[PDB]
Amino acid sequence: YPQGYVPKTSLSSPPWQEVVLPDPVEETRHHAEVVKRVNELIATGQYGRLFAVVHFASHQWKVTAEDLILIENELDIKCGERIRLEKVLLVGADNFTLLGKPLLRKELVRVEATVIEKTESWPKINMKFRKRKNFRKKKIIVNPQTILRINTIEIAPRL
Amino acid sequence: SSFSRAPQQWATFARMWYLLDGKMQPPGKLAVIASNKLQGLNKPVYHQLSDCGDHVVIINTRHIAFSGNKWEQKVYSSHTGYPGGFRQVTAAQLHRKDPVAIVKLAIYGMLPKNLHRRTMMQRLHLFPDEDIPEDILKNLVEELPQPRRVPKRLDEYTQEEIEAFPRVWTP
Amino acid sequence: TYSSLPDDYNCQVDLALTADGRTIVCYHPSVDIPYEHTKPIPQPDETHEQILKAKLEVRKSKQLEQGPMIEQLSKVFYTTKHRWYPHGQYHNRRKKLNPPRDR
Amino acid sequence: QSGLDVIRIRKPFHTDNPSIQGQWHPFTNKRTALHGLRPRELR
Amino acid sequence: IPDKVFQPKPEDHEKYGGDPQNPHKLHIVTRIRSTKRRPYWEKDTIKMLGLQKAHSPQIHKNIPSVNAKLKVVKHLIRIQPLKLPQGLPTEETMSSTCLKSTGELVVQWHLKPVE
RNA sequence: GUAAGUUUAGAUUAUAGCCAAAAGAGGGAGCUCUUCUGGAACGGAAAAAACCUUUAAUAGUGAAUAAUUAACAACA
Repeated sequence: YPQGYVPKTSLSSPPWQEVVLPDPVEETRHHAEVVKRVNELIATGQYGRLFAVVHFASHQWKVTAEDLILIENELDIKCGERIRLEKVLLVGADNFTLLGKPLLRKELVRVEATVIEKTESWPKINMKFRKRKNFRKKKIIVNPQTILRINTIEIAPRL
Repeated sequence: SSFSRAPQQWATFARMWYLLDGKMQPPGKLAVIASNKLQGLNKPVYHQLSDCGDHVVIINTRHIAFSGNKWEQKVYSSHTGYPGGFRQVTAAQLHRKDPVAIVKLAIYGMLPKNLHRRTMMQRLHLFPDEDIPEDILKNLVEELPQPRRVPKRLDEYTQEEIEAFPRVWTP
Repeated sequence: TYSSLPDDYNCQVDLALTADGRTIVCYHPSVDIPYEHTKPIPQPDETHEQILKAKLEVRKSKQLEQGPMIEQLSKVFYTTKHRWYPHGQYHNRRKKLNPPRDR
Repeated sequence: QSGLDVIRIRKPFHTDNPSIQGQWHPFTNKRTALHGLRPRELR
Repeated sequence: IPDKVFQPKPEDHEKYGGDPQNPHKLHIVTRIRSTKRRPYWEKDTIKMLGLQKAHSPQIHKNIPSVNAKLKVVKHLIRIQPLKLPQGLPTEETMSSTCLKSTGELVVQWHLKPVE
């Protein structure tokens, strides 16, 4: 046995097993090959229903055709007017998906929805705790609301 | 995808049967896994009120192994409820009286202290030996690897391994 | 073998950064079970309702008593007897007549 | 405002096709065996 | 406390990356703890410094009076030296300024990822 | 660094804590006092007025964090 040779044993090796990653040059070729097929897939329109994740206000909304989204605040936009959401991080297809880093390019994805209704929130009861609470120490919250209907999701082969 | 609503609900909410081998396996590690399977925590859509628990089958409970001296040091305490009804039994004595009692007690204690625990115990099947009813095998969907890898004995070691192993010192 | 996860169970996963590098593309074509790894339909030539009726067999004293009936029901479904017991009128009336159902 | 009743809404999202790739079921991600042999089957 | 604590060493300069010459002009201080259950003098200093809100950015000069005041409240603040890679902002660019967490105040925001 | 302060005129109410933690004095345990400091969660320490993290309070099926009952036989 050569100098400083340690046979593998329970304590010689860690419980985890070391792995070797593939070489980059061939791996980069794999990256392009997948992209070329995907670009054809987008060009061929080989997809049906699509789902897109859109970040609006302080919330992330996964979206699909015919979806209805309620926003708990006013938008200042008249009902029946189509609007485009500008922050989309993910879109899905039948056999493929696109992931933003952290967002996709505006050219690749365009999403439009329409405002359906402007409404408020049903009363919410707020009552702080105090000795001798009494029944008249009550406050109601009717914060505004708005309704949005998803109209279209558009993608193009702009890879 | 594209399946009918009711069949999809039936499949998603269906209960699965699992088989566990207790030979030379610590019940505590098995109990932790058993609780996960019994309660239904092994599903991605687990919910507290969905009653998604799964059937667990445990065999070879007679041959379980306890680390350290837990066989003689671990004492189970129960009270009949009458004066002087306090009973203390060591783990070794309990195993001699009933091989399956220890496993059931550990699982019961690990399980949540709620009404659903009693129902979960019904779904649990404990067999002292390898014998199982055939219908259970048909119900059984998958078997789970033993939590603890069993060390080999000197006789179990292969002859080739002995040759490979060097002699540290010469007597 | 660029994918880091097995492709044999759910679907083949092909991970590829875009040329610009701004996007990560995942291609997930579904994989069907091999023919050799499936079992044939039962060759030998009964409705589940009949099986359910047979399971809750009426054998002793014609129809069995409520307790044994609950026990027989409990055994079949691996449930406790407490679940099967009825409830009083007070709570029964309280039950909502028109529960909402979405999707 | 619309004629729709103003009461608490359980879910702020309505979709008629929640699933596109199929809903998860227990058989998902479970590896098969040659001849579809069930566990412990000697064959 | 001995004054040696505030006398830096060459190793200390390397660790904190502060040049003994051309010392940084402005301190960045943010409150990260509560003044409740603290003596009155500590409470007064925080109010005087304007750090009423926690995690609130404040621009202050690296002068002895500020340095003396900051030392009193040292444990309740985080001190970072301000850096101006592009120099002081101009009047036209005053609306395009942006301060990064690294301590660099850019005078032009181009809305492009640093990557 | 910061925005209150002094004087003149009119006028009352409050003027009894609790516990923790320091400094003393009686003392020798522990107590008994005098003096200084802090406190009044919806979080945590098991439940926990008095300890720790906590600037007010608003809707949201968001996000980053603070304190946080656990800890790993001896001989040259």
